[PDB]
Amino acid sequence: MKRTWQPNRRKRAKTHGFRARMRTPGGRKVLKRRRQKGRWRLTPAVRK
Amino acid sequence: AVKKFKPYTPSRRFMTVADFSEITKTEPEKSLVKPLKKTGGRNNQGRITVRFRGGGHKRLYRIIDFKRWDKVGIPAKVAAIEYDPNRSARIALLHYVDGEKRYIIAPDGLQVGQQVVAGPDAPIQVGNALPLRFIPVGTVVHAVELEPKKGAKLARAAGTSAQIQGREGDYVILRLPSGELRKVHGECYATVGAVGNADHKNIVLGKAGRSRWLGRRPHVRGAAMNPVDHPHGGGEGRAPRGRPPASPWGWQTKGLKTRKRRKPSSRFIIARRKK
RNA sequence: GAGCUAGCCCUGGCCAGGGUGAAGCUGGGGUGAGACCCAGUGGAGGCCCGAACCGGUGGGGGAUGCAAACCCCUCGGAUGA
RNA sequence: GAAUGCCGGCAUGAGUAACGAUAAAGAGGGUGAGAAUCCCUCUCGCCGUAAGCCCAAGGGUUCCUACGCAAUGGUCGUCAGCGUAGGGUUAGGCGGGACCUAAGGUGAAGCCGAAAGGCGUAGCCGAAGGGCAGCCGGUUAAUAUUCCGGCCCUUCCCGCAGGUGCGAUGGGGGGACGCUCUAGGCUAGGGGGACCGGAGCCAUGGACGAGCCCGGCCAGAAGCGCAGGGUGGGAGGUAGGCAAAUCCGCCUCCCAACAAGCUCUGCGUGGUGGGGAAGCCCGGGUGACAACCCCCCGAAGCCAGGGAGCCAAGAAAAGCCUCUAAGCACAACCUGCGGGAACCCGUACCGCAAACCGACACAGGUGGGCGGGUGCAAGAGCACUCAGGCGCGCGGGAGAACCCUCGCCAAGGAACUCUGCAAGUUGGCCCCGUAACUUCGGGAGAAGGGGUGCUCCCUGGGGUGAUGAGCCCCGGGGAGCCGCAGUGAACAGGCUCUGGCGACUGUUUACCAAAAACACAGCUCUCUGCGAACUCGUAAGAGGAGGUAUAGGGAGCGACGCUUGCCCGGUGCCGGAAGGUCAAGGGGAGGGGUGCAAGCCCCGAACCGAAGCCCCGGUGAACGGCGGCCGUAACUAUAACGGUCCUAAGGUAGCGAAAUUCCUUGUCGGGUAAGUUCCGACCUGCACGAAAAGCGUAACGACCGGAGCGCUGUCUCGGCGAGGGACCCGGUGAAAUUGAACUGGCCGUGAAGAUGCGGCCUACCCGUGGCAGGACGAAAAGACCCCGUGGAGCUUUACUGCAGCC
RNA sequence: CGAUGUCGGCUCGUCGCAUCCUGGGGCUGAAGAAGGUCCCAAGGGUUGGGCUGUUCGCCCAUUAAAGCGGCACGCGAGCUG
RNA sequence: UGGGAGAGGGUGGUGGAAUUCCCGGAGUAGCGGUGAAAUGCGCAGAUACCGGGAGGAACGCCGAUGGCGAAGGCAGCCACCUGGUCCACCCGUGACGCUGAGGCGCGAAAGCGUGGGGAGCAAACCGGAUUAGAUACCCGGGUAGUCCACGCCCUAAACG
RNA sequence: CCGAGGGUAGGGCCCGUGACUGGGGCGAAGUCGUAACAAGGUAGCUGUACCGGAAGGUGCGGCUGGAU
Ligand SMILES: [Mg+2]
Ligand SMILES: [Mg+2]
Ligand SMILES: [Mg+2]
Ligand SMILES: [Mg+2]
Ligand SMILES: [Mg+2]
Ligand SMILES: [Mg+2]
Ligand SMILES: [Mg+2]
Ligand SMILES: [Mg+2]
Ligand SMILES: [Mg+2]
Ligand SMILES: [Mg+2]
Ligand SMILES: [Mg+2]
Ligand SMILES: [Mg+2]
Ligand SMILES: [Mg+2]
Ligand SMILES: [Mg+2]
Ligand SMILES: [Mg+2]
Ligand SMILES: [Mg+2]
Ligand SMILES: [Mg+2]
Ligand SMILES: [Mg+2]
Ligand SMILES: [Mg+2]
Ligand SMILES: [Mg+2]
Ligand SMILES: [Mg+2]
Ligand SMILES: [Mg+2]
Ligand SMILES: [Mg+2]
Ligand SMILES: [Mg+2]
Ligand SMILES: [Mg+2]
Ligand SMILES: [Mg+2]
Ligand SMILES: [Mg+2]
Ligand SMILES: [Mg+2]
Ligand SMILES: [Mg+2]
Ligand SMILES: [Mg+2]
Ligand SMILES: [Mg+2]
Ligand SMILES: [Mg+2]
Ligand SMILES: [Mg+2]
Ligand SMILES: [Mg+2]
Ligand SMILES: [Mg+2]
Ligand SMILES: [Mg+2]
Ligand SMILES: [Mg+2]
Ligand SMILES: [Mg+2]
Ligand SMILES: [Mg+2]
Ligand SMILES: [Mg+2]
Ligand SMILES: [Mg+2]
Ligand SMILES: [Mg+2]
Ligand SMILES: [Mg+2]
Ligand SMILES: [Mg+2]
Ligand SMILES: [Mg+2]
Ligand SMILES: [Mg+2]
Ligand SMILES: [Mg+2]
Ligand SMILES: [Mg+2]
Ligand SMILES: [Mg+2]
Ligand SMILES: [Mg+2]
Ligand SMILES: [Mg+2]
Ligand SMILES: [Mg+2]
Ligand SMILES: [Mg+2]
Ligand SMILES: [Mg+2]
Ligand SMILES: [Mg+2]
Ligand SMILES: [Mg+2]
Ligand SMILES: [Mg+2]
Ligand SMILES: [Mg+2]
Ligand SMILES: [Mg+2]
Ligand SMILES: [Mg+2]
Ligand SMILES: [Mg+2]
Ligand SMILES: [Mg+2]
Ligand SMILES: [Mg+2]
Ligand SMILES: [Mg+2]
Ligand SMILES: [Mg+2]
Ligand SMILES: [Mg+2]
Ligand SMILES: [Mg+2]
Ligand SMILES: [Mg+2]
Ligand SMILES: [Mg+2]
Ligand SMILES: [Mg+2]
Ligand SMILES: [Mg+2]
Ligand SMILES: [Mg+2]
Ligand SMILES: [Mg+2]
Ligand SMILES: [Mg+2]
Ligand SMILES: [Mg+2]
Ligand SMILES: [Mg+2]
Ligand SMILES: [Mg+2]
Ligand SMILES: [Mg+2]
Ligand SMILES: [Mg+2]
Ligand SMILES: [Mg+2]
Ligand SMILES: [Mg+2]
Ligand SMILES: [Mg+2]
Ligand SMILES: [Mg+2]
Ligand SMILES: [Mg+2]
Ligand SMILES: [Mg+2]
Ligand SMILES: [Mg+2]
Ligand SMILES: [Mg+2]
Ligand SMILES: [Mg+2]
Ligand SMILES: [Mg+2]
Ligand SMILES: [Mg+2]
Ligand SMILES: [Mg+2]
Ligand SMILES: [Mg+2]
Ligand SMILES: [Mg+2]
Ligand SMILES: [Mg+2]
Ligand SMILES: [Mg+2]
Ligand SMILES: [Mg+2]
Ligand SMILES: [Mg+2]
Ligand SMILES: [Mg+2]
Ligand SMILES: [Mg+2]
Ligand SMILES: [Mg+2]
Ligand SMILES: [Mg+2]
Ligand SMILES: [Mg+2]
Ligand SMILES: [Mg+2]
Ligand SMILES: [Mg+2]
Ligand SMILES: [Mg+2]
Ligand SMILES: [Mg+2]
Ligand SMILES: [Mg+2]
Ligand SMILES: [Mg+2]
Ligand SMILES: [Mg+2]
Ligand SMILES: [Mg+2]
Ligand SMILES: [Mg+2]
Ligand SMILES: [Mg+2]
Ligand SMILES: [Mg+2]
Ligand SMILES: [Mg+2]
Ligand SMILES: [Mg+2]
Ligand SMILES: [Mg+2]
Ligand SMILES: [Mg+2]
Ligand SMILES: [Mg+2]
Ligand SMILES: [Mg+2]
Ligand SMILES: [Mg+2]
Ligand SMILES: [Mg+2]
Ligand SMILES: [Mg+2]
Ligand SMILES: [Mg+2]
Ligand SMILES: [Mg+2]
Ligand SMILES: [Mg+2]
Ligand SMILES: [Mg+2]
Ligand SMILES: [Mg+2]
Ligand SMILES: [Mg+2]
Ligand SMILES: [Mg+2]
Ligand SMILES: [Mg+2]
Ligand SMILES: [Mg+2]
Ligand SMILES: [Mg+2]
Ligand SMILES: [Mg+2]
Ligand SMILES: [Mg+2]
Ligand SMILES: [Mg+2]
Ligand SMILES: [Mg+2]
Ligand SMILES: [Mg+2]
Ligand SMILES: [Mg+2]
Ligand SMILES: [Mg+2]
Ligand SMILES: [Mg+2]
Ligand SMILES: [Mg+2]
Ligand SMILES: [Mg+2]
Ligand SMILES: [Mg+2]
Ligand SMILES: [Mg+2]
Ligand SMILES: [Mg+2]
Ligand SMILES: [Mg+2]
Ligand SMILES: [Mg+2]
Ligand SMILES: [Mg+2]
Ligand SMILES: [Mg+2]
Ligand SMILES: [Mg+2]
Ligand SMILES: [Mg+2]
Ligand SMILES: [Mg+2]
Ligand SMILES: [Mg+2]
Ligand SMILES: [Mg+2]
Ligand SMILES: [Mg+2]
Ligand SMILES: [Mg+2]
Ligand SMILES: [Mg+2]
Ligand SMILES: [Mg+2]
Ligand SMILES: [Mg+2]
Ligand SMILES: [Mg+2]
Ligand SMILES: [Mg+2]
Ligand SMILES: [Mg+2]
Ligand SMILES: [Mg+2]
Ligand SMILES: [Mg+2]
Ligand SMILES: [Mg+2]
Ligand SMILES: [Mg+2]
Ligand SMILES: [Mg+2]
Ligand SMILES: [Mg+2]
Ligand SMILES: [Mg+2]
Ligand SMILES: [Mg+2]
Ligand SMILES: [Mg+2]
Ligand SMILES: [Mg+2]
Ligand SMILES: [Mg+2]
Ligand SMILES: [Mg+2]
Ligand SMILES: [Mg+2]
Ligand SMILES: [Mg+2]
Ligand SMILES: [Mg+2]
Ligand SMILES: [Mg+2]
Ligand SMILES: [Mg+2]
Ligand SMILES: [Mg+2]
Ligand SMILES: [Mg+2]
Ligand SMILES: [Mg+2]
Ligand SMILES: [Mg+2]
Ligand SMILES: [Mg+2]
Ligand SMILES: [Mg+2]
Ligand SMILES: [Mg+2]
Ligand SMILES: [Mg+2]
Ligand SMILES: [Mg+2]
Ligand SMILES: [Mg+2]
Ligand SMILES: [Mg+2]
Ligand SMILES: [Mg+2]
Ligand SMILES: [Mg+2]
Ligand SMILES: [Mg+2]
Ligand SMILES: [Mg+2]
Ligand SMILES: [Mg+2]
Ligand SMILES: [Mg+2]
Ligand SMILES: [Mg+2]
Ligand SMILES: [Mg+2]
Ligand SMILES: [Mg+2]
Ligand SMILES: [Mg+2]
Ligand SMILES: [Mg+2]
Ligand SMILES: [Mg+2]
Ligand SMILES: [Mg+2]
Ligand SMILES: [Mg+2]
Ligand SMILES: [Mg+2]
Ligand SMILES: [Mg+2]
Ligand SMILES: [Mg+2]
Ligand SMILES: [Mg+2]
Ligand SMILES: [Mg+2]
Ligand SMILES: [Mg+2]
Ligand SMILES: [Mg+2]
Ligand SMILES: [Mg+2]
Ligand SMILES: [Mg+2]
Ligand SMILES: [Mg+2]
Ligand SMILES: [Mg+2]
Ligand SMILES: [Mg+2]
Ligand SMILES: [Mg+2]
Ligand SMILES: [Mg+2]
Ligand SMILES: [Mg+2]
Ligand SMILES: [Mg+2]
Ligand SMILES: [Mg+2]
Ligand SMILES: [Mg+2]
Ligand SMILES: [Mg+2]
Ligand SMILES: [Mg+2]
Ligand SMILES: [Mg+2]
Ligand SMILES: [Mg+2]
Ligand SMILES: [Mg+2]
Ligand SMILES: [Mg+2]
Ligand SMILES: [Mg+2]
Ligand SMILES: [Mg+2]
Ligand SMILES: [Mg+2]
Ligand SMILES: [Mg+2]
Ligand SMILES: [Mg+2]
Ligand SMILES: [Mg+2]
Ligand SMILES: [Mg+2]
Ligand SMILES: [Mg+2]
Ligand SMILES: [Mg+2]
Ligand SMILES: [Mg+2]
Ligand SMILES: [Mg+2]
Ligand SMILES: [Mg+2]
Ligand SMILES: [Mg+2]
Ligand SMILES: [Mg+2]
Ligand SMILES: [Mg+2]
Ligand SMILES: [Mg+2]
Ligand SMILES: [Mg+2]
Ligand SMILES: [Mg+2]
Ligand SMILES: [Mg+2]
Ligand SMILES: [Mg+2]
Ligand SMILES: [Mg+2]
Ligand SMILES: [Mg+2]
Ligand SMILES: [Mg+2]
Ligand SMILES: [Mg+2]
Ligand SMILES: [Mg+2]
Ligand SMILES: [Mg+2]
Ligand SMILES: [Mg+2]
Ligand SMILES: [Mg+2]
Ligand SMILES: [Mg+2]
Ligand SMILES: [Mg+2]
Ligand SMILES: [Mg+2]
Ligand SMILES: [Mg+2]
Ligand SMILES: [Mg+2]
Ligand SMILES: [Mg+2]
Ligand SMILES: [Mg+2]
Ligand SMILES: [Mg+2]
Ligand SMILES: [Mg+2]
């Protein structure tokens, strides 16, 4: 049956992307915390 | 004259349709339509603020001239009477000798090929618009402005009208469609005659689908819900209201008056509606 | 977090085939004129039968599954909310 | 040493279950250390509205070639979507961008908010919508509308010639639209040909034939032909299209008009360029100088912005055309031609799946297009089959129980059972025929029955031609033939009578409930005069609605028919300028502290002072409510009638042992041999009753009752048979569970149900297939119950606040 | 209560005997035949339907008879539901 | 052919009196009602009086024992459209007539459907009286309806 | 071939009968009131509608077959 993950590159970039995170106060805190933890990827990798 | 169907489906047994007899043109004037932005009852926050709305037939907005004092003295020929999906009245295409074309809402008895005109000098004839102070007492009017130059607000739905009852200073007294008696400024414009399509009220939709075409989504009773949802929610089995019948938001809904008490327009309202 | 799900908004797409035969129209009858009757034409409908498609009624299987909802048989809708 | 402790390791179950669709395999040859599993050949089977082909998502080298087999692959492996390496993706015309706008997002101006931020007309962004110029064939191991070949085309720049008042982000036109049905002419695709081309074949009894088998086209500028789309022309007036305008709009006159004309598209033809089968030889050569024609069927595609009907009345903006403004008019623009210029990104491969979503090479999920032939009435249904693709990554045997899926059955025929659950029966088409009742539509495929193949003869009409033959379509009549049986296989209703509930089609607890529940047209109450009421938000701002009482919000009821009684004392709501009560504030009689003092400071009576509450009315499709006792009539029984207590007032019509009835299987009637169910009645209704509607109602229902006919392995009552497992051998090899175990019966005992204690009995050691009585067997720190001054959802005339409103 | 699945049915039994039948008896208000009552006796047997979820019970048609109880109100790692 | 009378019919307009309600004024202790009363209304200012407004229905006098129509039935006034009928002339047609089963149309009131309207009245209903009682007669309230449009119903002491 | 009839299925009409139910006629020796006949104590009757233990009442319109 139809499962929950229905990948869509535009949806992924527009929802979790770098520019979405930089728009809001909450999103910038995400990047700050991910940079502070040392994450190799700050935002989900999506092709485009 | 409303038209019936033979009962060849269960819904056609009672379904009725307007006869569309006054209609002489089946396409709108291209320069006078614009897209009507559908809301689904949602506001600029994306929240539903009017329940049970959406899914109706696509419609274009016909631009209606609700001023007419725009063009005092300039007569116009009634070129056509057309269907308007955005209102219960029909609409009338006017060809001004100016060359400008405009829509008004179609009065009762309006005739294609007759002329109409607006202004303090206009004859007292169906379709003409004049300031209230120049229309004689007893005349029934429609498309009445409530304040000078703010546009027609009153008596615009199919079959409705207001009647001039008297004069008092700068103001005239009208009996509004609701039966309310109200002072309206004499410089407010009105159109003589009642709004047409008076058989509108006698239409029987006939089936649930017909409400859906109109963008009316099903309305679910408070008594059909749960206590999280509605004052009338819950109870084992059916339940009577068990309290004063209330809205989803808790306020009472049988009799409780809701007009704001200290409203400035109260000085201009003579008698509240009676029925 | 609405890439699942619910509602709405914008813009596209899909619905084999068969059946029933509303209004209207035309002709004939009828009448003072009519209503109306018959025939033909017509092609309406949350109309009918039935695939795609959407479902999930009853039973059987499965039950450390093929599957954290599946399989078989049967069954509902299928121009419409 | 224990915490169902934590991490790791390793056991048991066990060589056990299983190895993932029951579409299916066999042999020969090759390779190799090794072969059921890799390659090749032949035979067999499966799909073929796919299990084939194309595209979009998503995936991201999985593509091609060489080398390789540790692991991955449910076995094997020499193979591979795996390991290593090398190679592979070519565009002005395909898709996106240097174009347009949609919802929506963002956002000059502007508005709002403690901060963060929230809005916001224009503008901008935003596509699978609009717009825009490439078709056929060849080539690679692997790309091709991209390379090549042929024939076409677009934009930009510059130049030449001719033409014109040129010129725009401004004005106007246009772009530009629904649903259903549909005409004409075509194309795609398909069938046939005694005609054209072709390698060959004559078998096994016959056939050298109008034999069999194979193929008989594709693209193509200008021109031309056919079919369609679009569009009236001239002049005069002009105050409207936020400037201007010769444009457009409006008025008037002339002419033209279902014509033509101009224009545009489709189709055909067309210089030219291609393709080209079976068979046979080793993807390639040959066939071949291949032929490339006629007839029929024919779209849902094209002409298209076609036509008609209907109501629910069906985007925008740019490209384009036209108008003019600044300007500029040696410019500029238009047309023709010529030369030059033409960027960025994608392009492999999988793509109904072993490469996407499901932890797996997972029987599940995944949008668009093509989807041949024959027959069955039609069809994308069903059977078979083409092209093409597969046999589903463990096999080999055996022929037990039992399980699954399947076939048949004597006599009986629902006797089964909670229930005909399940399975039979029926089954398509044509003809005949068809009841109560009904809202006149229906009920209806009611029911029930007849026909159905093939052969010969005669004949009717239509389509295509030409009017004829041919082809194709729809018929009619007569005479025959065969079988148990002619929708001969596959696909394809069992029916009827009668209740309850819901009017109806719809909707729902994704994943235990599809219903009588929700919704629904329709009915009623009520609010709302527009900066509406109401909703969301602190606000600005939004929805309502670019709507205006025939409208919008809230509530109940729920098609329709006939109806909807009595009670306003309590609660609610509505009305009430009196009166009572009423906070801040006003007022300041009188009193107090302190100071020598003027003075400062404090308390404080009358009186004035809102909503609210009290009070007076109204109001039921507002919350709700709608009695009891005694007596009485020619026999009894009962009580129309009287009396009395109470109440705000005492239940009307209709219905009633009911989806409501306790006593209850009430009583009577019906049906049955027999009826706690069912149907019809009665009425002492424990405890119906009128919009939480009452009583009915045609039609409808995968709803829940009761009955009959038909038919059956449901049953008496079981038997046989088939395949997939179970079983045996080779390969691979889990699991929950497990204090340790050397783990029998009885009668007792024991914390009250003992393999484990006592007595007695019985018992050689160890497995394999089976069955489930026990191990108070497993699983889940009981889906009940209580306890905890544990938690959470919900309610209200519990308490206390808050928003909101007054 | 870190779970002992709970009515009825089906299937499969096995046991007790306070015996329904069949076998053996005594008493009788036992003429016979048929009964009544008690005693011995558990070897075997103890039907098919209608109603209802029913256990039970009532009813139909039979029968030699249509027994009553226990086994976690026997039996859901056996089925039903 | 020429005249006549008439509440004959249909449509659209339109006038005044009176009732009720609302507004402004003025005023106060009752009003109303009956056989007599009470309920009701009224100091929250009623009744009575004046001015203004709104709205529905019916048309005083004329009016008669009158007129018209087939019957039902028709009454302010104006206009339009339209029926029947009488008289005079004795001009035209030349028995073209009478009746009329069926059919068709009309048909008071009440009632019904959809939608308006709603002042007065008033079934049902509530209350006060009366009375032995009083589901009545009388009184105070009061919803259908009475009125308009369209469609039904088709009855009557539809009687002379 | 037709064919008595038999079988299957579905309709139409008539008769008898039925738990129960509706009113009617008669009986008369009862209970309740007194609706009509007199102005019958509210003139009567009437079509229709709504209502009431019952006769009946009321509304709307009609008749006189109404006393004074
Ligand atoms: Mg998706
Ligand atoms: Mg995407
Ligand atoms: Mg996308
Ligand atoms: Mg997206
Ligand atoms: Mg982003
Ligand atoms: Mg990481
Ligand atoms: Mg790094
Ligand atoms: Mg992130
Ligand atoms: Mg009709
Ligand atoms: Mg109808
Ligand atoms: Mg019709
Ligand atoms: Mg119906
Ligand atoms: Mg119509
Ligand atoms: Mg109209
Ligand atoms: Mg009309
Ligand atoms: Mg249109
Ligand atoms: Mg426009
Ligand atoms: Mg708009
Ligand atoms: Mg809008
Ligand atoms: Mg927005
Ligand atoms: Mg937002
Ligand atoms: Mg709302
Ligand atoms: Mg909504
Ligand atoms: Mg709509
Ligand atoms: Mg309209
Ligand atoms: Mg003023
Ligand atoms: Mg209308
Ligand atoms: Mg409506
Ligand atoms: Mg509604
Ligand atoms: Mg609802
Ligand atoms: Mg609920
Ligand atoms: Mg919630
Ligand atoms: Mg709450
Ligand atoms: Mg609540
Ligand atoms: Mg409640
Ligand atoms: Mg309740
Ligand atoms: Mg409830
Ligand atoms: Mg209840
Ligand atoms: Mg409930
Ligand atoms: Mg409920
Ligand atoms: Mg309910
Ligand atoms: Mg109920
Ligand atoms: Mg209630
Ligand atoms: Mg309740
Ligand atoms: Mg309550
Ligand atoms: Mg409020
Ligand atoms: Mg105002
Ligand atoms: Mg669209
Ligand atoms: Mg369809
Ligand atoms: Mg027809
Ligand atoms: Mg027509
Ligand atoms: Mg249908
Ligand atoms: Mg349908
Ligand atoms: Mg199912
Ligand atoms: Mg079944
Ligand atoms: Mg089965
Ligand atoms: Mg099962
Ligand atoms: Mg499981
Ligand atoms: Mg499961
Ligand atoms: Mg399945
Ligand atoms: Mg299936
Ligand atoms: Mg089916
Ligand atoms: Mg169907
Ligand atoms: Mg269909
Ligand atoms: Mg249809
Ligand atoms: Mg449908
Ligand atoms: Mg639709
Ligand atoms: Mg320890
Ligand atoms: Mg453990
Ligand atoms: Mg453990
Ligand atoms: Mg542990
Ligand atoms: Mg651990
Ligand atoms: Mg192990
Ligand atoms: Mg073994
Ligand atoms: Mg084992
Ligand atoms: Mg497995
Ligand atoms: Mg398996
Ligand atoms: Mg091998
Ligand atoms: Mg090997
Ligand atoms: Mg091979
Ligand atoms: Mg991946
Ligand atoms: Mg490749
Ligand atoms: Mg590779
Ligand atoms: Mg390997
Ligand atoms: Mg290996
Ligand atoms: Mg190896
Ligand atoms: Mg492996
Ligand atoms: Mg391996
Ligand atoms: Mg595997
Ligand atoms: Mg090797
Ligand atoms: Mg592989
Ligand atoms: Mg290479
Ligand atoms: Mg190119
Ligand atoms: Mg550029
Ligand atoms: Mg843009
Ligand atoms: Mg863009
Ligand atoms: Mg695009
Ligand atoms: Mg392109
Ligand atoms: Mg081309
Ligand atoms: Mg390549
Ligand atoms: Mg448009
Ligand atoms: Mg479009
Ligand atoms: Mg449609
Ligand atoms: Mg072609
Ligand atoms: Mg063909
Ligand atoms: Mg031979
Ligand atoms: Mg031939
Ligand atoms: Mg042609
Ligand atoms: Mg001008
Ligand atoms: Mg062409
Ligand atoms: Mg070739
Ligand atoms: Mg089609
Ligand atoms: Mg409409
Ligand atoms: Mg726009
Ligand atoms: Mg200049
Ligand atoms: Mg030019
Ligand atoms: Mg560039
Ligand atoms: Mg490529
Ligand atoms: Mg699939
Ligand atoms: Mg596909
Ligand atoms: Mg594939
Ligand atoms: Mg994979
Ligand atoms: Mg596999
Ligand atoms: Mg798969
Ligand atoms: Mg094909
Ligand atoms: Mg067939
Ligand atoms: Mg067929
Ligand atoms: Mg099928
Ligand atoms: Mg074939
Ligand atoms: Mg296989
Ligand atoms: Mg396999
Ligand atoms: Mg064996
Ligand atoms: Mg199978
Ligand atoms: Mg048998
Ligand atoms: Mg039988
Ligand atoms: Mg039988
Ligand atoms: Mg049954
Ligand atoms: Mg069949
Ligand atoms: Mg019948
Ligand atoms: Mg009928
Ligand atoms: Mg029907
Ligand atoms: Mg039949
Ligand atoms: Mg039937
Ligand atoms: Mg044959
Ligand atoms: Mg088949
Ligand atoms: Mg069927
Ligand atoms: Mg029936
Ligand atoms: Mg019912
Ligand atoms: Mg239903
Ligand atoms: Mg329901
Ligand atoms: Mg109903
Ligand atoms: Mg309903
Ligand atoms: Mg329904
Ligand atoms: Mg449907
Ligand atoms: Mg659930
Ligand atoms: Mg569920
Ligand atoms: Mg889920
Ligand atoms: Mg669930
Ligand atoms: Mg769940
Ligand atoms: Mg289920
Ligand atoms: Mg469910
Ligand atoms: Mg529901
Ligand atoms: Mg419902
Ligand atoms: Mg109703
Ligand atoms: Mg709020
Ligand atoms: Mg705003
Ligand atoms: Mg708006
Ligand atoms: Mg708005
Ligand atoms: Mg509105
Ligand atoms: Mg009826
Ligand atoms: Mg009563
Ligand atoms: Mg009350
Ligand atoms: Mg009250
Ligand atoms: Mg009272
Ligand atoms: Mg209360
Ligand atoms: Mg109040
Ligand atoms: Mg006073
Ligand atoms: Mg003092
Ligand atoms: Mg002192
Ligand atoms: Mg106060
Ligand atoms: Mg009411
Ligand atoms: Mg109460
Ligand atoms: Mg209530
Ligand atoms: Mg007595
Ligand atoms: Mg009863
Ligand atoms: Mg009973
Ligand atoms: Mg009942
Ligand atoms: Mg009850
Ligand atoms: Mg009880
Ligand atoms: Mg009972
Ligand atoms: Mg009981
Ligand atoms: Mg009984
Ligand atoms: Mg039963
Ligand atoms: Mg009783
Ligand atoms: Mg309720
Ligand atoms: Mg009922
Ligand atoms: Mg249903
Ligand atoms: Mg159902
Ligand atoms: Mg069997
Ligand atoms: Mg067999
Ligand atoms: Mg077998
Ligand atoms: Mg076998
Ligand atoms: Mg040991
Ligand atoms: Mg024990
Ligand atoms: Mg023990
Ligand atoms: Mg023991
Ligand atoms: Mg032992
Ligand atoms: Mg020991
Ligand atoms: Mg011991
Ligand atoms: Mg021992
Ligand atoms: Mg022993
Ligand atoms: Mg065991
Ligand atoms: Mg077992
Ligand atoms: Mg044990
Ligand atoms: Mg146990
Ligand atoms: Mg637990
Ligand atoms: Mg725990
Ligand atoms: Mg516990
Ligand atoms: Mg517990
Ligand atoms: Mg639970
Ligand atoms: Mg407890
Ligand atoms: Mg406590
Ligand atoms: Mg709590
Ligand atoms: Mg326990
Ligand atoms: Mg445990
Ligand atoms: Mg346990
Ligand atoms: Mg015995
Ligand atoms: Mg004897
Ligand atoms: Mg003895
Ligand atoms: Mg024995
Ligand atoms: Mg024994
Ligand atoms: Mg029983
Ligand atoms: Mg019993
Ligand atoms: Mg009994
Ligand atoms: Mg016997
Ligand atoms: Mg015996
Ligand atoms: Mg026992
Ligand atoms: Mg017990
Ligand atoms: Mg017990
Ligand atoms: Mg037990
Ligand atoms: Mg048991
Ligand atoms: Mg079980
Ligand atoms: Mg059990
Ligand atoms: Mg167990
Ligand atoms: Mg067991
Ligand atoms: Mg008079
Ligand atoms: Mg003469
Ligand atoms: Mg009448
Ligand atoms: Mg009347
Ligand atoms: Mg009436
Ligand atoms: Mg009395
Ligand atoms: Mg009234
Ligand atoms: Mg009434
Ligand atoms: Mg009424
Ligand atoms: Mg008379
Ligand atoms: Mg016969
Ligand atoms: Mg015979
Ligand atoms: Mg009387
Ligand atoms: Mg009397
Ligand atoms: Mg009298
Ligand atoms: Mg009565
Ligand atoms: Mg009484
Ligand atoms: Mg009365
Ligand atoms: Mg009369
Ligand atoms: Mg007399």
